[PDB]
Amino acid sequence: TYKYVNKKEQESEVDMKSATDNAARILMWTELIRGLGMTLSYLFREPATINYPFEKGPLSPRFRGEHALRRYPSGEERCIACKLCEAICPAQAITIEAEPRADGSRRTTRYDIDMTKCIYCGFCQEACPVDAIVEGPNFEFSTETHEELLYNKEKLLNNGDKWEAEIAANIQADYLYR
Amino acid sequence: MFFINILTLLVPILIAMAFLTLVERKILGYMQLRKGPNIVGPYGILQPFADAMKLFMKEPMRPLTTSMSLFIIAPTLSLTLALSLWVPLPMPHPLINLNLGILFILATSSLSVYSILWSGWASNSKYSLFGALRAVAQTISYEVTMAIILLSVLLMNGSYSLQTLITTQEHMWLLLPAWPMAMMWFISTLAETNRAPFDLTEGAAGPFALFFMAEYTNIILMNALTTIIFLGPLYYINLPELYSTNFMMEALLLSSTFLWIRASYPRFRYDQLMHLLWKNFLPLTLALCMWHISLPIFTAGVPPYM
Amino acid sequence: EMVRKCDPHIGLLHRGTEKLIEYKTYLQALPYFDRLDYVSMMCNEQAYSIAVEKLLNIQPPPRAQWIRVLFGEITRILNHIMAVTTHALDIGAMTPFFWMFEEREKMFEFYERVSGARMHAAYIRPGGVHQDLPLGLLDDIYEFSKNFSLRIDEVEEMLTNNRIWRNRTVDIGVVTAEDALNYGFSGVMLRGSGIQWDLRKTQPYDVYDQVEFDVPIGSRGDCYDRYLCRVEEMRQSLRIIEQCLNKMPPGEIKVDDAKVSPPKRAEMKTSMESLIHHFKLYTEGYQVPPGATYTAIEAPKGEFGVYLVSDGSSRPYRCKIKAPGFAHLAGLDKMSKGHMLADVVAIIGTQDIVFGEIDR
Amino acid sequence: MWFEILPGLAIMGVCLVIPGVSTAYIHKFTNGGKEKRVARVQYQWYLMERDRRISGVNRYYVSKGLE
Amino acid sequence: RAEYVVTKLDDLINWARRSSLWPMTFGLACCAVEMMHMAAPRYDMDRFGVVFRASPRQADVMIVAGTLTNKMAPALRKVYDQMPEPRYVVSMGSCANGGGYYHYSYSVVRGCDRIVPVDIYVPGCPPTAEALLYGILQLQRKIKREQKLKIWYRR
Amino acid sequence: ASATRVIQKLRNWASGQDLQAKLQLRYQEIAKRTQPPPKLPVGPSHKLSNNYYCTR
Amino acid sequence: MELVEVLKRGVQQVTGHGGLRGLLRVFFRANDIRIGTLVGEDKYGNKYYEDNKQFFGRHRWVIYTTEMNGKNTFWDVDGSMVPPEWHRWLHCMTDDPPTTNPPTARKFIWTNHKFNVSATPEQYVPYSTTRKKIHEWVPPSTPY
Ligand code: SF4
Ligand code: SF4
Ligand code: SF4
Repeated sequence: TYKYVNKKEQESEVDMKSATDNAARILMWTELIRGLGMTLSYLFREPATINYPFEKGPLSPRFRGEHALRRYPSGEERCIACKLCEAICPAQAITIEAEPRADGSRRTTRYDIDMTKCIYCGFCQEACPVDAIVEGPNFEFSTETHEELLYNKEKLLNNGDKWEAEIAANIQADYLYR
Repeated sequence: MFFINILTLLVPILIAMAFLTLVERKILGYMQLRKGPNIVGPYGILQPFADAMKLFMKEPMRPLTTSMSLFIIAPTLSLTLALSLWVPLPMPHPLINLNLGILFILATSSLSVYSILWSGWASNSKYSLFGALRAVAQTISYEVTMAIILLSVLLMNGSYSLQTLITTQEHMWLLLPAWPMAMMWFISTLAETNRAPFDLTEGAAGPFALFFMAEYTNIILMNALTTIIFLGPLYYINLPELYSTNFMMEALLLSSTFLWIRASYPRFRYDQLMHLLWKNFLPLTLALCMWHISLPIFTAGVPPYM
Repeated sequence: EMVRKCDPHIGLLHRGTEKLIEYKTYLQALPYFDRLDYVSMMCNEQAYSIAVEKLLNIQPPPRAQWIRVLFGEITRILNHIMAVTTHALDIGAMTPFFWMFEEREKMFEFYERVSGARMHAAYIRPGGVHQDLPLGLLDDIYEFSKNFSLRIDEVEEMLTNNRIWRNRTVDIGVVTAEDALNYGFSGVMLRGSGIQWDLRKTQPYDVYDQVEFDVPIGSRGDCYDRYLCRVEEMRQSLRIIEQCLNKMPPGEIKVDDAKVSPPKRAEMKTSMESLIHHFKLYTEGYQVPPGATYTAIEAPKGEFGVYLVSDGSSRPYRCKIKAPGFAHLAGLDKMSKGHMLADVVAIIGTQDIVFGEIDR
Repeated sequence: MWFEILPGLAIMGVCLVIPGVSTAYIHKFTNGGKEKRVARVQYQWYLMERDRRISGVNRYYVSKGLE
Repeated sequence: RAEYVVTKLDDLINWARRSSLWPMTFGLACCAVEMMHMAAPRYDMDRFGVVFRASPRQADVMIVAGTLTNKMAPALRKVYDQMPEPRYVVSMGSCANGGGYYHYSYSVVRGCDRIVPVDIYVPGCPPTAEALLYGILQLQRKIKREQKLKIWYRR
Repeated sequence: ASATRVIQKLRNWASGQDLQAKLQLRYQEIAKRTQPPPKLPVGPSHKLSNNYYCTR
Repeated sequence: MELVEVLKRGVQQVTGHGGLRGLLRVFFRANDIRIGTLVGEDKYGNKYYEDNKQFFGRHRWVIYTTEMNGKNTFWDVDGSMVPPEWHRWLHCMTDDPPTTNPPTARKFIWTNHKFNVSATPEQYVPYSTTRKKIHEWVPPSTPY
């Protein structure tokens, strides 16, 4: 199947019945009207604008945005320094130097993202075998400084100490689904 | 008094032109399926005064490029014509009668070119020199039709005086006897004042207000001047204020019309444009400015000189 | 006044991606291919996965193959809309642009709901697809696709009999057939001059084998018959969609093997072996065999293809991307010969300079 | 929607009505209820400057009443 | 009073300033595309007095979308010293902020901030059009707060 | 929606086809959010017998 | 009639927001006069109106209140607000708002959302959260 887009040139014995219809398509302009009267329809249509800060648009619960370190329902920081949430991070964005916690347990002393790195690709929320790191619906976190985006860990907990009311409902509709 | 009258001619068009720059963006949005300005004020009405005060706070662009006694004139010249380009224009009774007013329009309309040339010659830019020069021969080969299309029409009118046309349009519009003139007139209105599907200055940096002020100013005029010549509104002198109120909507239709164009079509490739006005209109046109001369000679009678 | 000799300066956006992949593994390098044809994402990923899948010697399952074709010809719809309209902007027409970029934003949401985000959807991985797509998605494409064959012919009402379009566009950039092949356009820019060719039917690879669609050849080589090809290729996705929509098989995603795909997240969490692979996939990765391929796929541009080259280490060894525009642009200074400025704008649009392909 | 432009129009649309109706009434205030009495040709001038030479220099008045 | 009023003026000086601003939206990359989706109906720019395509030399703001190579940089800064000098700057994209991908590459700049100042940084690899559209507003109150004559009175 | 049974005839006369049925944007009867949670299918080789890695 | 039915419908739009202050406020505040069914009214005043009849991006709109944590949120209105239970309802991720199915307390979540502090104080600053990774020496203050 191959389809000629433009094959209509055939000598149809162009007579005054029709050959002037092209001159009716010309000097008495109609094709231009046809292209104009269309546009005039839309100004009598429903403009799909939306008053953003008062009318924000649609997302879905898998939206890749700002990171956050989740926490178990009983305190207890959920991140445990596996060190594959940077080994996969293609931006090479992360440093998660760690230690024992002085409880004998296993947690971090360090965690990082350069959010100007961090392509927001989604490898880390899914590679995390614990859902300790996730990537939540914030996308109004523009700042005036390249430095205020270099989220260390205390921001990135207390961020995770904020949207946990929200993430635990999107993820509630996204477990048994990946 | 008289000063009090120009007080009612200039400020009542400078406000108008400003709300064209808005309505421009408001229609074309809705042509393009979107609201336009809404948060500058109630419904965008307060956009232009904001945009105005913006430019007139523009930090001091370094005045390069010449003895700046010419960078002062290009804006100040073209805008000056336009505000004067309205004066004879007779809403029911003109501010200024002119026995040759319709001819006073062309010169004032055509003399504005030196703004586009001198800004092109001042601006020591090897490209914009012959970049603001295409647009001049553009504006000029346009100017021919703007006379012929205007001239052959006034053949079956009397003198050049615009007060006559109200009388000539008593029972009838000049849209019907010459619908072709109007067609070739209309593009000849787009023609000068490039704000049209063809622009050729969008495909003069600091004082962009004045071009931005004069360009759109001539729009409402040259739309209006099409109404008062062809889409003749109703005079009926015991309530002459009607005429202006009917003169309004035609000027807004003819000006809403332009805005439908820019949000209809693309630019025109400045070789066709010549080919349009050196093969298609002008040879078509002379027959019409040969037709109407035979017309009263044929028909019965020629109009007067009062 | 007139052009004779033009010269581009193709370097203004290079980044070293071909180098920068050599120090990152396959899974770790996938989303770079979303960047090249930044307008049309998946189709790049559609190729990159295959260059892997050839070497690894796997056909992914049908349901994942099946959806890989669906978005694989929604991305077809994008770049046409992005170079039908932008080819109209720089020529001058600014309206259909906005009429579509609500119709186009309804076309990102069907990534946002399916993939993570709107545009750089790291959704198509070498082992099929990462993640199935939800329930309230496929009743929505019907409504969209139904209303969308109008939005085009709604536009074709306006432009494809428009003087300002036609004589701005016709007889422009007359491409000779046998000269295209000397330059290797190999996309739209040759079928628009009558060289009957399409890999999707001449070298079919995915489930395109049973679709019953058509190739809109263009005769009378000019950027209006390219344009009509670019239009009808948007239409004849919808024959493909309707056929790619009403017979989706229920099946599996993210290939059965846990060495070439990550396992189910509920399954790495009890079953040991699925945990280890999850710990080594996302650190080390596939461990491809050495070898080499030159894949291909006709994206909206044309024969997008990859000369991926491998080694027993998990990471590649000088991948290379075949930017189909890269040859279209070398012919820029031969097809604009005896033509003036203003159409050279049109030449750019009807060579589809989505630079990111051009740039590396 | 489609009608929120009208505050752009009807405001503009009660802008140009003024220089048509006002300038009518600015002339009629001066010239005494009549119009400006245009002077295209010379003969419209003698009648005027004649009428100027009949009363106080303004020329929109005295008619019959004398003889 | 003087100081009270100048405060009430600066709220007006910086109003016309912000209520209609004229960008110079670069292309260069994928990141470019979202501005067009922000020029689109849904998250329209023009509802704020923001103009879609304005010339550079009359611009009021820059919007950097995309990677920034070592080749384009002079062609960039040449523009920045051709705007006037209320010129504000907006750096869309993880590639302009700090070169999100290709931080480490060689034909690439590790942040637009390496070359020009920045009045706002904006994240996202493809920052959502809205995700800019809050940032552009954050710019539109970065200067509603700043006061030029209030301090000139003390000068 | 609020199309007053005249402008529809203005739209269609000005454009053509009856396009209130194939309108631009969407209102209702689509994607009634929070569809139920699905129990996915499983792939092959969850079969526990004649399932080695040699035959895959 | 036809036309008048719009105005029998378009007039409560203005006279459906209480008085004139309540109406004129909304106008300059958001330029959106649309009668909306209320479901919300959070802490610190976010109302989250609704109307299913409009199209897919205006069937839910929130009206912020003034007097955030010392910011005077009349003019300076953000989207970094809308705390983490309506954000998921407003962006059409879900259908059920957080009144019939609110989120689950976990006895460590914040009690008051802090918006996107741009350049004020009360903002982020980076650290080097690594415990200094070395231990040098100390002289004895005992000469010889
Ligand atoms: S974020 Fe997840 S994968 Fe990374 S160290 Fe923490 S628990 Fe491990
Ligand atoms: S989303 Fe991707 S790029 Fe961003 S931190 Fe996670 S793994 Fe790295
Ligand atoms: S940040 Fe992402 S979307 Fe933007 S230019 Fe870079 S790769 Fe493209």
